[PDB]
Amino acid sequence: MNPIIYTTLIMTVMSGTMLVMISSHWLLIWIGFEMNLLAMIPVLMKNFNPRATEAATKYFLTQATASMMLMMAIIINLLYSGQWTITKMFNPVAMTMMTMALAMKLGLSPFHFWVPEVTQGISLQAGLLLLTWQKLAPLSVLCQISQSINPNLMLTMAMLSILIGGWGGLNQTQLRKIMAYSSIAHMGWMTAVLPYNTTMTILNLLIYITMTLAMFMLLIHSSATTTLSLSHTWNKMPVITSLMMVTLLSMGGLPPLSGFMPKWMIIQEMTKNESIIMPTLMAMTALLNLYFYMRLAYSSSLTMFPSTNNMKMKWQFEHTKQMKLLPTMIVLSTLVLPMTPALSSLN
Amino acid sequence: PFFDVQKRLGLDLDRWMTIQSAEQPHKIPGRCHAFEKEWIECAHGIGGIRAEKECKIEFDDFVECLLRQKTMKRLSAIKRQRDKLIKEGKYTPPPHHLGKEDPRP
Amino acid sequence: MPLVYMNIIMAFAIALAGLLMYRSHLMSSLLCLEGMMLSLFIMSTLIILNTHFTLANMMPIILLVFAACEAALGLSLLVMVSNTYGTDYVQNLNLLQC
Amino acid sequence: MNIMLTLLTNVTLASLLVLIAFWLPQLNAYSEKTSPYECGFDPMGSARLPFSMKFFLVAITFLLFDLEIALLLPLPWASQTNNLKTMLTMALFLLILLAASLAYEWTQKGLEWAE
Amino acid sequence: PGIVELPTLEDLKVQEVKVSSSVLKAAAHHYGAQCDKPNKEFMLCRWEEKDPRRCLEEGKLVNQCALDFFRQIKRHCAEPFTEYWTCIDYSGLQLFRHCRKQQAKFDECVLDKLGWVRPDLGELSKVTKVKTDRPLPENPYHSRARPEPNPEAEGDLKPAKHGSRLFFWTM
Amino acid sequence: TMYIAFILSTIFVIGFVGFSSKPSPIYGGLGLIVSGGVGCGIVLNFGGSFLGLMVFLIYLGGMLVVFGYTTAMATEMYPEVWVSNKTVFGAFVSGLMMEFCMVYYALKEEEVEIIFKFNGLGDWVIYDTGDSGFFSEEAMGIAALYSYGTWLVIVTGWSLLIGVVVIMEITRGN
Amino acid sequence: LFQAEKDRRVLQMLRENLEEEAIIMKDVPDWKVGESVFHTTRWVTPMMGELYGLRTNEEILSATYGFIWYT
Amino acid sequence: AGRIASFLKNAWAKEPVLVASFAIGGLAIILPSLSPYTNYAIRINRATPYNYPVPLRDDGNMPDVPSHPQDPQGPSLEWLKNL
Amino acid sequence: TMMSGRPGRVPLQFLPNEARSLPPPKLTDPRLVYMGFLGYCSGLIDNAIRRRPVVSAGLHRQLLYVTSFVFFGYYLLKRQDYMYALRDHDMFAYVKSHPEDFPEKDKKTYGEILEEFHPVR
Ligand SMILES: CCCCCCCCCCCCCCCCCC(=O)OC[C@H](COP(=O)([O-])OCC(O)COP(=O)([O-])OC[C@@H](COC(=O)CCCCCCCCCCCCCCCCC)OC(=O)CCCCCCCCCCCCCCCCC)OC(=O)CCCCCCCCCCCCCCCCC
Ligand SMILES: CCCCCCCCCCCCCCCCCC(=O)OC[C@H](COP(=O)([O-])OCC[N+](C)(C)C)OC(=O)CCCCCCCCCCCCCCCCC
Ligand SMILES: CCCCCCCCCCCCCCCCC[C@@H](O)O[C@H](CO[C@H](O)CCCCCCCCCCCCCCC)COP(=O)(O)OCC[N+](C)(C)C
Ligand SMILES: CCCCCCCCCCCCCCCCC[C@@H](O)O[C@H](CO[C@H](O)CCCCCCCCCCCCCCC)COP(=O)(O)OCC[N+](C)(C)C
Ligand SMILES: CCCCCCCC/C=C\CCCCCCCC(=O)O[C@H](COC(=O)CCCCCCC/C=C/CCCCCCCC)COP(=O)(O)OCCN
Repeated sequence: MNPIIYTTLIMTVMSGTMLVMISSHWLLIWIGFEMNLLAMIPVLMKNFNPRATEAATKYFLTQATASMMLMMAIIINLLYSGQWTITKMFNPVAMTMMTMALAMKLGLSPFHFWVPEVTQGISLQAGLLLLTWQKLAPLSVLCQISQSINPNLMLTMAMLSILIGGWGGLNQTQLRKIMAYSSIAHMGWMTAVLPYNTTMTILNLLIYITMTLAMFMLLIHSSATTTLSLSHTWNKMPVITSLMMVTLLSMGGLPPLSGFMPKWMIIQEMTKNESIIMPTLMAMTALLNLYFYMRLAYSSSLTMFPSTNNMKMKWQFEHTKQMKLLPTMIVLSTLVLPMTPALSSLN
Repeated sequence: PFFDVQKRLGLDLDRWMTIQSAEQPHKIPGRCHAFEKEWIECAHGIGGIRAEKECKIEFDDFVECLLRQKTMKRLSAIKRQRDKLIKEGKYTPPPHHLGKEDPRP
Repeated sequence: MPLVYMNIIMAFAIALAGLLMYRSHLMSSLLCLEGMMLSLFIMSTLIILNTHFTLANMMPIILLVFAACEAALGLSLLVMVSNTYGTDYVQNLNLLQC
Repeated sequence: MNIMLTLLTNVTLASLLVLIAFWLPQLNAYSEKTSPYECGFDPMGSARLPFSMKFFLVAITFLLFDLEIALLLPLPWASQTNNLKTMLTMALFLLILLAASLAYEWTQKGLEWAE
Repeated sequence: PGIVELPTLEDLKVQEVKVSSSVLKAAAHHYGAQCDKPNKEFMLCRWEEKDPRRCLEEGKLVNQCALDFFRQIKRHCAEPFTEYWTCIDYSGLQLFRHCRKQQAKFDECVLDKLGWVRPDLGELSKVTKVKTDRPLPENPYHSRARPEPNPEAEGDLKPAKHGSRLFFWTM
Repeated sequence: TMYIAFILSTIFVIGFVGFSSKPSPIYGGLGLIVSGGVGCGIVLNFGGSFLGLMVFLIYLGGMLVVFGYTTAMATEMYPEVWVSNKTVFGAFVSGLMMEFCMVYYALKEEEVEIIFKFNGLGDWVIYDTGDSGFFSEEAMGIAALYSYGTWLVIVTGWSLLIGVVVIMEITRGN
Repeated sequence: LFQAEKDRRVLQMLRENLEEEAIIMKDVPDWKVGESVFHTTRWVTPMMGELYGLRTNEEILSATYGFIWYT
Repeated sequence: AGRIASFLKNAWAKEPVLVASFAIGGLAIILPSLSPYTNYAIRINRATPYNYPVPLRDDGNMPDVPSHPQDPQGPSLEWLKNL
Repeated sequence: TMMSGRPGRVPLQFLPNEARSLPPPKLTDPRLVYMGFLGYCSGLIDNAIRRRPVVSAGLHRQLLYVTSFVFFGYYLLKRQDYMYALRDHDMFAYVKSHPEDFPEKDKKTYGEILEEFHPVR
C-alpha cells in the first residue's frame, strides 16, 4: 500500500467518524458509519495474509449487518414520527433495533466474538486504531440518544460484556485477544454507566483510550504479540516491561492509579440512582481482569524468563523509530487520579 | 458526542432536510405541514421532557395525520356496519353512492 | 398501518434471518445482504411518497449508492477469500478463534 | 393497467410459441442426441466447474460507475432550478470525481485483465 | 373531539360553468384579464382562511363572473370563439401554437366588439394586490396557547462554594 | 381497490423467501431480480416512477456482476435448486407458510403483530386527495439533490472515489 | 375557478357521506355522527376514504389510480 | 513553453482522444463563468410560473404592487420577448 | 446529560465570556504544580525510553514538557472552575425559585428531640 493511499484511508476513517459526531441527521450519521467501514476494511487488510483477510471479512459482515439494522431502525422511527433529527427516538421498536445495532458495532455481548477474532487477525497498529476509533463513534451516537435507551437492555448487555470479557481474558494467552477481551469489559462498564451519566461514559472512554494507546504502543515497541515473546523483553530493554507493569496495574483498577477513577466515578453515579447490586457485581467481576493483568505482569516484569543467544546482537542494536506521545500516554494512564474533578470541564 | 459545528459556524448541512415543514422546492407543501408546524411551535424552547408532557395533543394530531389510524378505524367500522346492514337487506345505498348521479365539475 | 408496510417489513425480516443463517457460500449471504437494502429502499420510498416529503426523495438514491459500495466491498473480500482457499465457503474462515 | 395488459400479451405469445415448438413436431430423443456438444468428442470435465474471470475488478468498477450514472440521471430536471451556479458546480464536481476515479484506475492498471 | 361542521347541500348549489377544458383554455387570457378581481379575492380568501367552508360566497362570485364573461363572448363573438376552441380541442396537448390564425380572429373580434386587450407574456403570472372588507384571520391555524418558556439565567456568576465538593478535594 | 399493491407486496415477499432460502447464487440472483422488478411496480403504483425504474435498473446491473462472480467463485458440480436440497426446501416452505398465514390473518381481521399494528383496509384509502400541477413532485425533490443537498453530493462522490481506491487496494494481493 | 369547484365538490361529498353515516350508524350504542379524530378544530383535508369510501369500485379506482394508470 | 509544446505535440500524436476529452472538459468548466447568458438562463428559470401567484392583501401602502395584471407595476418579460 | 443543552450555551466554546467574572487560578496553584510534575515525569520517562541519561539529557525537551503541561493545566482548571460555578448558580436558582419544594424547617433543640438510648453491655 502506498503511503499516500494509507494516509488518505486514515483520513477517510476519521472523516466518517467526524461526520457521525457532527451530523444532526440520521441519514448523514448512517453515511458516516458507511464511510468509516469502507475506509476501515483496507486498513485491516494492509499487511496481506489469510488471517488479515479473514479478520477483514468478519469485520465487514458484522458492520454491514449492524448498518442494515441501524437503517431499518431509522426508517421505522421516521414512519411513526416523520423526523430525521437525532433525538429521543419515537418508537420503542426502532429504539430496540438501534440499540442492538450500536451494541453490535461496539462489540457488546452477546455481539462480541468478532472483537477477539478480528483483533487477533489484524496487526498491532490495526488493532489499536480499531479499538480506539471504532469505539469512539457508536458511543457518541448512544450518548446522543441516551434518554430513550431501555435501561434493562442496556444494563443486561453491559453486565454480559463485563463477565464475558473477564472470562475470555482469563483463558487467553495471545496479547491481542487479551486486549480484545479487556476492550469488551471496558465497553461493558461504559455502557453500564451510559443510561445515567453520559459524562461518566465520556470519562471512562478517555481513560480507556489513554490506557489502550499506552499498552498497544508498548507492545509495538517491544514487537511482542504473545506471552512468551513478551517474556524476552526484560533481557533487551527492561524499562518498557516496568512501564507495561504499571500500566497493567492501572488498567486493573488498582488505586491510586488512573484506572481507578472511571470505576470509582461510575460506582458513585450509579449509587446516586439507588443502584447497589449492579455496582457491587461490576466491582467484583473486574477482579478477573485484574487477575489476568497480574498474570501477564508476572511473565514480563516481576519475574525473569529464560532468553536466547541472538539477544546479544539485539543488545548491540538500538531501536530506531520513536513512538509519538508514548511517555505522555504512560503518564496520563497512571498518574492522573489527583486530577479527577476535571470531569466538570469534561461536562 | 454531538459537536454542533453547524450551529457554531452558521452552516446548514442537513437542517434543511431534517423536517418536512422547511423550505421545499417550488413551495410544495408536506402532507402534514400544518400539524408539524403546530407541534414544532408548541415544543420550541421548552426541552424534550416538557415537550412530551405538554405538547402531547399536537404530537398526537401530528401522528394521526401521518399514519391515519383512528380515521382507518372509523372507516372500517362504518364499512363493517354497512356490510352487515346490506347483508340482511336493512340498508339501501343512495343512487349517488351507487353510481347513478351527475357529480360536480 | 396498511398491509403493504407489513409486507415490506416482513421482507426485511426474512432477508435479515437469511443473512444470519449461513449455509455454505459467502456469495449467498452477500445476496441476502443486498436484499435487505432493497427492502429498506422500498420501505423508505413508500413512506416518503405517501407523506409528500419532497426534499426526502433524494435519500433512497444515496441509500442505493452506499448499498452498492457495500456490495463492492463484499465482492472484493469474496475474491480475496476465493483466491486464498479455492472456494467461497465460510467454513474456511476459521483460522481465528474466540 | 395498459402496460400490464401489454406485458401479459407478450409473455402469453412467447409461451404459446414455446408450446407450439415443443408439441407440434415429431419427437425422437435418445442419449446420444441429448448429450452435451463439444465438437464431436465427449467433454473431459463439467461445465459447472469454476471459470476464471480475468476482468473481475472491472465489474466492481462497473457497479460503482452504475451508481455514478444513477446519480447523474436526474440532471435534466435539475437544470430547471434557479440555483444554476450551484447546480452546475455540483454536476461538474460529480463528473470530475468520476473522471478522477477512471484516471486513477487506468494509471494503477485496474483496467488491465489478469494474465 | 367535536363534530365536523359541514355546509348543507342546499347552500353548496351554484350555476355551474359547463364548458370543457378546451373552451376554458381558448378563452383563458381574456378570462384572466376580465374576471381578475373576483378570482383574486377568492384566492386571497382561500390562502388566508385555509378553510374551504369560509370562502363559498367568493366561489359563487367567481362562478357568476365566469358566466357573465362567457355570456358576453356568446353575444358578440360566438363564431370566431367556436372556431378557436375547435382548433384548440383537436390537439392532444391543447397547444396554443397550432391555432394562431383562429386566435387572431378571436382577438380581433373581442377587441372590436368588446374592447378587450389580451395580456402580454408574463402578466397573468404577476402577483397583484386585493382590496377586501373581510377581516384578516387572527388565528387561522386554531392554535392553542404556547407553553410558557423556562426562566432565563439571572444574576452574576460567583465561584462555586467550597469548590468541587467532590469527596476529599478542597478545591 | 383491485389489491394490486398488496399482490405485488406478496410477490416481493415470495422472492425474498426464495433468495433467503438460498438455493444457489444463480437462483438467488433470479429471485432478487424478480423482487427488484416487483418493488419497482409497487413504488410505481405508489407514485415514484423514476425511483422504481432506477432501483430496477441498478439491481439489474448489480446482479449481472453477481452472475459472473458466481460462475467463477461460487459454483459447484451440482448447483442447488429449491427442491434439490432438504434444508433449502424447508426454509422456502417455512417462509411461504409464514407469509400465507400473515396474509390470511391480515385479510380476515386487523392483525396486530408482536411488533407493529397493521390495519386491513385500502392502500387506496391511505392515499391523499390533493394533487400537484404541471410538474412531478418526486422529480423535483430528486433533482433538488444539486440545488439543495450540496453536502450530500460531496460526501457521496468522496465515498465513491474512496470505494474505487479501496477495491483496488483489497484485491492487490502480495 | 377550479379551486372553487374542487372545494364545492369536496364539501358536497363530505356532506353526503355524513348523511349516509347518520343513516347507517343509528343503532350503534356509542357513536357520534361526524365526530372528528383530531383534537384541533382546524380544517383537515379528507384523506381518500372520507370522500370515496361509500362509493363504487369504479369511482374509487378512477380517483386513486386513474392518473397513474393513464398511458 | 517549449516543454508544454513538446508535450502537447506528443499527446496529440499518441492520445488524440484524451487530448480532445481534456480540452472539452476544460472548456465546459471555464466557459460558463465567462458567458453573459448564464444570468439570462437564471432569469428565464425564475420567470417560469410553476405555481399560482397568491395575491397580497392591499394595506393601501403598496405602490409597487399592481392592482390588475395589466397595470404597469410588476415584473415585465419584454426582455424575454425579444430574445 | 445534565448541563448539555443549557440555555445560552455556545457550541464548541472551551471558555465562554461569562467565565471571565470568576477568579482565575493562581500560578502557584497546587493543581498547576501537579500538572508541572506530570510534565516532568513525562520528560523523565521519555529519556528512559530513548535510553538517554534520565535526569541530565534533554533539558530543553523536559522544559517544553513541563511548560506544555502547565499551559494546558491552567486552561483546564479555568474550565473546571467555570463549570462548577455554573452548577452552583443553577442549583441556587432552582432552590430559590421552588420554595414549596425547598421549605425551611423549624429547628428543635436536643432538649426537645427524643432519641432512643441503646446501652452497650
Ligand atoms: C523519584 C521518586 C518517584 C516516585 C514516583 C513518582 C512517579 C514516577 C516518576 C516519574 C518517572 C521517573 C523515571 C522513570 C524511569 C527511570 C529509569 C532509571 O533508571 O532511572 C534512574 C535515574 C538515574 O539513572 P540514569 O543514570 O539516568 O540511567 C540508568 C538506567 O536507567 C538504568 O536502567 P536499567 O537498564 O538498569 O533498567 C532496569 C530497571 C528499570 O526500572 C526502571 O526504570 C524503574 C522506573 C520505571 C518504572 C515506572 C516508573 C513510574 C511511572 C509512573 C507509574 C506510577 C508511579 C507511582 C506508583 C505508586 C504505586 C507503586 O528495571 C528493573 O530493575 C526491573 C526490576 C524491577 C521491576 C519491578 C518494580 C517496578 C516498580 C514500578 C513502580 C515504580 C514507582 C517509582 C518509580 C521511581 C523511578 C525513579 O534516576 C531517576 O530517574 C530518578 C528520578 C528523577 C530524580 C530527579 C531529581 C532532581 C533533583 C532533585 C530534586 C529534589 C526535589 C525538587 C524540589 C526542590 C528541592 C530543593
Ligand atoms: C399449459 C398450457 C395450457 C393452455 C393451452 C392453450 C392452448 C395451446 C395452443 C398451442 C398448442 C400447441 C400444439 C399444437 C398441436 C400439435 C401437437 C398436438 O396435437 O398436441 C396434442 C397432444 C399430442 O400428443 P403427443 O405427445 O403424441 O404429441 C406429439 C404429436 N405429433 C405426433 C403430432 C408430433 O395430445 C395429447 O397429449 C393428448 C392426446 C389425447 C389423450 C388425452 C389424455 C387425457 C388428458 C387430456 C384430455 C382431457 C381430460 C379431461 C379429464 C381430466 C380428468 C380425468
Ligand atoms: C474546507 C474545510 C477543510 C477541513 C474540513 C474538511 C471537511 C470536508 C470538506 C468540506 C468542504 C465543503 C464544506 C462546505 C459545504 C457547503 C454546503 C452549502 O452550504 O454550500 C453550498 C454552496 O456550494 C458552493 O457552490 C461550493 C460547494 C463546495 C464545492 C466542492 C468543494 C468540496 C470538495 C470536497 C472534496 C471531498 C472531501 C470531503 C470528504 C472528506 C450551498 O450554496 P446555495 O446555492 O446557496 O444552496 C442553495 C440552497 N437553497 C436552495 C435553500 C438556497
Ligand atoms: C472570537 C474569536 C476568538 C474565539 C476563541 C475560540 C473559542 C473556543 C474555540 C474552541 C476550539 C475550536 C473548536 C475545536 C473543538 C472544540 C473542543 C472543545 O473546545 O469543546 C468543548 C469540549 O471540551 C472538552 O470536553 C474538555 C477537555 C477536557 C480534557 C480532560 C478531560 C477530564 C479528564 C479527567 C482527568 C483529568 C486528568 C488531567 C488531564 C491532563 C465543549 O464543546 P461542546 O460543544 O459543548 O461539546 C459537546 C459534547 N458534550 C456536550 C458532551 C461535551
Ligand atoms: C481537467 C478538466 C477536464 C475534466 C476531466 C476531463 C474529462 C475526462 C478525462 C479523464 C478520463 C481519464 C483520463 C486518464 C488519463 C491518464 C490515462 C493514461 O494512463 O494514459 C496513458 C498516458 O498517455 C498520455 O499521453 C496521457 C494523456 C495526456 C493527454 C492530456 C493533454 C491535456 C490537454 C489539455 C488541453 C489541450 C488542448 C489541445 C487541443 C487540441 C485539439 C482538441 C496512456 O494509456 P496506455 O496505458 O498507454 O494505453 C494502453 C496501452 N496498452
